[PDB]
Amino acid sequence: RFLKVKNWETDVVLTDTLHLKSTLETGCTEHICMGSIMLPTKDQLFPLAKEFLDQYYSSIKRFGSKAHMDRLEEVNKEIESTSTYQLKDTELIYGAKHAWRNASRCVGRIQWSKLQVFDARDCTTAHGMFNYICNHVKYATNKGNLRSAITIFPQRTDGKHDFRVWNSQLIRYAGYKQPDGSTLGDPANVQFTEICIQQGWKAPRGRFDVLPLLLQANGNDPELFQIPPELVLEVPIRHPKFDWFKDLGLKWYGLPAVSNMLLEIGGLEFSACPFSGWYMGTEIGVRDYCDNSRYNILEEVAKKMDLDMRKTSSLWKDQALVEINIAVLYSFQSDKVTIVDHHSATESFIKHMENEYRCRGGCPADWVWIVPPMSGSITPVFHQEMLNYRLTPSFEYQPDPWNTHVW
Amino acid sequence: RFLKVKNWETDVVLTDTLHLKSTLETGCTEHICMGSIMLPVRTKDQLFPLAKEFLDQYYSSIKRFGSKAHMDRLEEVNKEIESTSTYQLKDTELIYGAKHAWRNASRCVGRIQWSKLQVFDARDCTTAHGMFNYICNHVKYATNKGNLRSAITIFPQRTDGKHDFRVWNSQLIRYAGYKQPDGSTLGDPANVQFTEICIQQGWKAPRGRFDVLPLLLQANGNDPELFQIPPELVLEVPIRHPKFDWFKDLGLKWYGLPAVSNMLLEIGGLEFSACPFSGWYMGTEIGVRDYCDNSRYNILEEVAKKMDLDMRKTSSLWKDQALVEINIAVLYSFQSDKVTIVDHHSATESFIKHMENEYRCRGGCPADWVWIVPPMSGSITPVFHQEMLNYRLTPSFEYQPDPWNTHVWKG
Ligand code: HEM
Ligand code: HEM
Ligand SMILES: Fc1cccc(CCCNCc2ccnc(-n3ccnc3)n2)c1
Ligand SMILES: Fc1cccc(CCCNCc2ccnc(-n3ccnc3)n2)c1
Ligand SMILES: C[C@H](O)[C@H](O)[C@H]1CNc2nc(N)[nH]c(=O)c2N1
Ligand SMILES: C[C@H](O)[C@H](O)[C@H]1CNc2nc(N)[nH]c(=O)c2N1
Ligand SMILES: [Zn+2]
Repeated sequence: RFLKVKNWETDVVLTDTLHLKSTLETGCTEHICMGSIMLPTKDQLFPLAKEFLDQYYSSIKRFGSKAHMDRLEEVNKEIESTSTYQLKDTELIYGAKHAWRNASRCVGRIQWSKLQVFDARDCTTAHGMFNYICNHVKYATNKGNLRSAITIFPQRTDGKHDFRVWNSQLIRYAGYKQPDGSTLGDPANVQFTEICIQQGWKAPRGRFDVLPLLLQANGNDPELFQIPPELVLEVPIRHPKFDWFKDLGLKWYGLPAVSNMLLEIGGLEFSACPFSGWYMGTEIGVRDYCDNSRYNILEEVAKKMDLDMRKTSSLWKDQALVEINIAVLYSFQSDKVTIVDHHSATESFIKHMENEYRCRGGCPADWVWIVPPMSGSITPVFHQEMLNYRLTPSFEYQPDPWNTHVW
Repeated sequence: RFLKVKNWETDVVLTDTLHLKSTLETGCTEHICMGSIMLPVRTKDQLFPLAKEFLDQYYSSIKRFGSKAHMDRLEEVNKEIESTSTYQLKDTELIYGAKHAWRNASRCVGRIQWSKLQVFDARDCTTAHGMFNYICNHVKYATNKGNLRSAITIFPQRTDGKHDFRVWNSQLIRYAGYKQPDGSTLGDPANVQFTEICIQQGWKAPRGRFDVLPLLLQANGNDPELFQIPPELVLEVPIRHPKFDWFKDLGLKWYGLPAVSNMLLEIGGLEFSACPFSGWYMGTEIGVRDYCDNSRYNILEEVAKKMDLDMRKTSSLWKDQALVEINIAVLYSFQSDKVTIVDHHSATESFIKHMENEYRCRGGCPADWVWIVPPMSGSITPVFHQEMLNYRLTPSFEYQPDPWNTHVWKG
């Protein structure tokens, strides 16, 4: 019931008690750990509401107060008659920040409390959704000095009138499969691209074509909009030593913005709730560029560096990997766009973990996702034991809309 | 209940039925995953189920299940337990046992090799001098002049837990660490505690950076005793770099034989508290962990200095840059001296092939992702992208408290 976590590099030991408030289930049992699986009513709703308001009022040191009880009273009256309820602005802001505080896979949470929340609960059409999105984009980008943000569309009601952004990120490159057999652009988005096309996009069939938003308001069929090109800040990728690197033709976008998740606050589900912060270098250099089923550029880069590609034991992949990643960080920094390296970012998260241990009594964390996908054991998080559990409010995954949407 | 795992790079889906035979706990619940936590005298009562269980598997594997030979063996072990309270394994069962414990070891990336394991039965051993002699033969046979061979040596099982055989070293071969009065450490910081024990026990420490430690051996519950492995039996490799000539001048070497001496082998309820096993190194255990952990030799600084990297800001990735070089140097040194070693690309690829095979033949392969994924270049190895189920099968290797915490001193 009172669990310990040890850092094997510093012997610091922390006691986790927050896990005792674990609301949701893990996937794991005593018989089987699922630690590495990517994805494992009026009655229901009032307890969720109560648990949330309870934390809310606790956080502002008004727990058990007249104002606390009146709010419970009030939400309760509202569910009873209306079968749902609405969050006070303040509660919505606290909900969103805590959804982020609680994301056990996010290395960037030392930042959790400076989230800028944009309430779009008055939005009613896709055209409004488009407008709210562009403002989020522009506000967050901030000419390269990026700032965290979330934009929250109306909550689910009867599930026939959902708001959804069909893109998985606000900004992503398209993907086109050739007769030639291979793939042009991002193989991650091949399917979504086809939906853009079957829904009418005029794709320019290039390697780095920013996708159009496919927006769905109030259960309606989704509609297409291009993001003002001038709002999509991009970085050309150069190397500070290899002059030939620029010839590889590589750019990435500055603004990482997840748009397919579902935000759950005290029982309510915001199914369109795009959020954004800023990149840790490896996300692009290691994952986007080098994943075999992504841009997969390792072999091309290794060749330019003239490494012995005959045998895996030369570590040519490893050499190239490092250079690619130096070139990402370098390019963002030169163009003055916010980026964090995996050393600095994992070290922040260790400071953050202790804070949270000390102030909250814990910090749910998923080691499989927090350890960077290169140089693992030389970042501190590698030596850090982590307990993973599910707290609410939370961001959750949800099925891709082309499987659910009744046309 | 079927369970599916997915590879996110290739889209292969596998189906695990094996986890259905899992008995031991994991440390997780529906409300907590302890997947990144390093760590989680037996009655008649418990013992027969565990024996029966094991012997049904043994007999299945040899296609003799339900044979007269199967029945009689149950019969025999049965009587033996309630009369002597324990029992003795046949040779073939001990072998099968040892093999399966490796096969079941979810944190071992080397398991494609599980069926080629040389088992040495030291169950007739009775003294520490006998243990030393057994261990020497193991080192020499496994080393095989650099052409390394997997092996394990099995000392007698626990009885009342007052008579245990233990190897006090955590590995048969490892380097001394010496904390200095100024606060620094000479040699391997990981072994400072054990080193002090050895000194206290009578070892004259040379006090250099790469001093092979004396074996410290306990037989039959007795206080343990110091022996030096004959240096001629200890294969070592000097570390140099194919292109950097200043690399040799760092003074690095490592030993060739990775040999775990501190674990507990459980087979049909029997506990073998001394059971050193050895394979061959994946390059990263040395290049990444031993050399580059901050809590170990911690050489990144000095290596990056010599490559004259920009060390003023971590976003140079000078750490990552030195790290590749060191690992290249290790793989190159070993290969050049014809001492067996495997790089992490090659090791993880073989492991994926093993794991698929296991699903097809055995209906599963328990695997610990946190441990299987290498500690550099995680995502450019195919294991990163592999979903794994982790669960505990017997026979298995278990952890056990360090013997100096538990041993009753005789005097
Ligand atoms: C401030 C800079 C931020 C950094 C450096 C950062 C870093 C990361 C990283 C590296 C991951 C793993 C994602 C991957 O490998 O695809 C991640 C996941 C995540 N982050 Fe962040 N993050 C930041 C901001 C935010 C914000 C503003 C939110 C929400 C308001 C958020 C919520 C999450 C969630 C929910 C995940 C898990 C996503 C999933 O399961 O696919 N993060 N973060
Ligand atoms: C044949 C060559 C082998 C290779 C390349 C290999 C590779 C590895 C590696 C890299 C680890 C993680 C090491 C660490 O980080 O401490 C490991 C762990 C392990 N291996 Fe092997 N292994 C081999 C042979 C064996 C053998 C012969 C056995 C037993 C018969 C074995 C049983 C284990 C066990 C039980 C662990 C887990 C150790 C722990 O929990 O501390 N391996 N193996
Ligand atoms: F194919 C998949 C199915 C489900 C999850 C997956 C991994 C999530 C990848 N997206 C996470 C992501 C992407 C960009 N940016 C962020 N981000 C930005 C700030 N914090 C997180 N996060 C792949
Ligand atoms: F400080 C610690 C406490 C508990 C475990 C730890 C790491 C396990 C290190 N031993 C694993 C190891 C070492 C050498 N060789 C092998 N090996 C050989 C074959 N299979 C594994 N394994 C550190
Ligand atoms: C199978 C495994 O769960 C999967 O590859 C995970 C591993 N760790 C990860 N870690 C991060 N940060 N992001 C990811 O997408 C993944 N993928
Ligand atoms: C806390 C964490 O579990 C610990 O650092 C683990 C992580 N993965 C590992 N993986 C291997 N192979 N060996 C290790 O010692 C560790 N250490
Ligand atoms: Zn688990």
